[PDB]
Amino acid sequence: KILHRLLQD
Amino acid sequence: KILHRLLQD
Amino acid sequence: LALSLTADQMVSALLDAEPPILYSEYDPTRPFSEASMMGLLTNLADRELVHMINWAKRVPGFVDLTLHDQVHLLECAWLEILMIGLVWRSMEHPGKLLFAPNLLLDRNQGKCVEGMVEIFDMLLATSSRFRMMNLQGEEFVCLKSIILLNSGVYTFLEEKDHIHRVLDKITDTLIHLMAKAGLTLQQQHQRLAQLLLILSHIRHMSNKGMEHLYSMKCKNVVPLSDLLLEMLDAHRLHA
Amino acid sequence: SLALSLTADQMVSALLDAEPPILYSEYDFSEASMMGLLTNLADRELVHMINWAKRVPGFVDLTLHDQVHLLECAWLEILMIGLVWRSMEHPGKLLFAPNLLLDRNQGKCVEGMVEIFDMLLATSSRFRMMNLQGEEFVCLKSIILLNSGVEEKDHIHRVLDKITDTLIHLMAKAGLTLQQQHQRLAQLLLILSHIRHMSNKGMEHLYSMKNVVPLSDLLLEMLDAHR
Ligand SMILES: O=S(=O)(Oc1ccccc1F)[C@@H]1C[C@@H]2O[C@H]1C(c1ccc(O)cc1)=C2c1ccc(O)cc1
Ligand SMILES: O=S(=O)(Oc1ccccc1F)[C@@H]1C[C@@H]2O[C@H]1C(c1ccc(O)cc1)=C2c1ccc(O)cc1
Repeated sequence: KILHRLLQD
Repeated sequence: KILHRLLQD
Repeated sequence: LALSLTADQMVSALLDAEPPILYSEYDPTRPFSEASMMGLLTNLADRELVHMINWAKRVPGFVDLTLHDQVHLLECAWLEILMIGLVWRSMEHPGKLLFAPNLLLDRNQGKCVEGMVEIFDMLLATSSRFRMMNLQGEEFVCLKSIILLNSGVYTFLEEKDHIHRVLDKITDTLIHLMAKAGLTLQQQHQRLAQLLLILSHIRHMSNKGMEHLYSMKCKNVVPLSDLLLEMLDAHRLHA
Repeated sequence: SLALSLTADQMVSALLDAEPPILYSEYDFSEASMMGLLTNLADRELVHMINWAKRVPGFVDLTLHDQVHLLECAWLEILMIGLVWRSMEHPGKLLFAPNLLLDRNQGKCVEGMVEIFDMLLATSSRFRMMNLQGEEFVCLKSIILLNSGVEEKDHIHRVLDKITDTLIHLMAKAGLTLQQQHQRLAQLLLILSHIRHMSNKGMEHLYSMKNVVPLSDLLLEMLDAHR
């Protein structure tokens, strides 16, 4: 999911 | 309005 | 004349105004269905509403409002008020919701009705939260009165300021209870915050509950009383 | 860890520096155009919100699962309290963007939106009458993020108590008496109940109108979380 990888930075 | 009535009784 | 009350007098008035614990019309001769389960909850809520109305009249400052304002506050907060009552009497029953002394249900029994187990889990989590915080009965009646006065106040002036004065009084009362309980000053504003943040979750559960109560009505699962219909038709709407 | 060790002023300054920018809309009309601007705006704000959340003390200490959950639950609340905050100095008006200032009549363009607009405006007017300060606002927004979805559970609660301490610190610093401090604190937090209410109702329309306008993939996944 998009939200997941946006947080993972 | 039933609530209206009940608030009076 | 509510603003002339002391803290102890606020508590005593609120404790004495408490509604009774009603029984459900639960019939154990037949198994649960979605309809039969929804019928029990509907019938129970309907009878509790009548007691809620008379309780609301005994809440300091409420009778000072116009009938239109009293109707609005109750229309906005009735399910919240039912729910906080439910989580309160379910505290000493881990993993269960005590709708009535003869109606004690767990989440698996909530699966009988479509989309209800989600609300049941939230209600259970809130009840557990209260149990963990060791919520006192004096604190509970304050919270329930805050819900009545606050939930519909932003959707209203002269007596709008009156409500906020009464709400400030209840705030004073809560702190007083916590101070008398021996909590440090820091602990007092932390606990005040904790209890009030829980009200946001209660609003949340009510909104989600109301949303499904539309659909149950719109799928003709159980007959709703005319009062309950009108309470539901205040929310109601709108999508 | 480090979040629990921050001072009251350090908490304030950390949240102030973490504040997201005020974005413009594409605005230069109909119901599709109205919804189009709002959704495009919200989608760009969501990107900044995610990076803002990572700068809220104690948030990165949480698992990615919990971080996702909290943002899924609170994203519209956060957008809304941001909206009412910048709309404070504009009575009867909603400042979605510096170039997009809307009154309640322009909210009648979309079916069911005027009801939400009125609730937002009333919230904004309530902030105006309380003379809500910027330092208080950033505390309220962080509380919303951490509360609306809540050893992890206890950590979130420990950070929440810290923000409570921060709010009280701000009020004491403002010269408010002890009784005035509790009262104002209660007032602020009860507004979060109304903000939750507005988000629940707004969400209820959004996964209805979701098919009117092109909703971005991120927005759709945030919408789906409430279903
Ligand atoms: O589970 S739900 O949120 O509704 C739903 C119903 C069906 C599917 C999904 C739902 F979310 C609602 C909250 C609590 O259980 C239900 C109920 C109630 C209330 C009114 C009513 O007409 C019917 C039910 C309650 C109650 C809570 C406290 C009480 O003292 C009494 C009842
Ligand atoms: O008015 S509503 O509740 O939506 C509707 C309710 C009823 C009918 C039609 C609606 F559109 C919603 C809250 C606020 O205005 C809309 C919006 C938004 C958000 C996301 C989205 O996909 C669409 C709209 C907001 C926003 C608030 C703050 C912002 O910074 C940006 C936007």
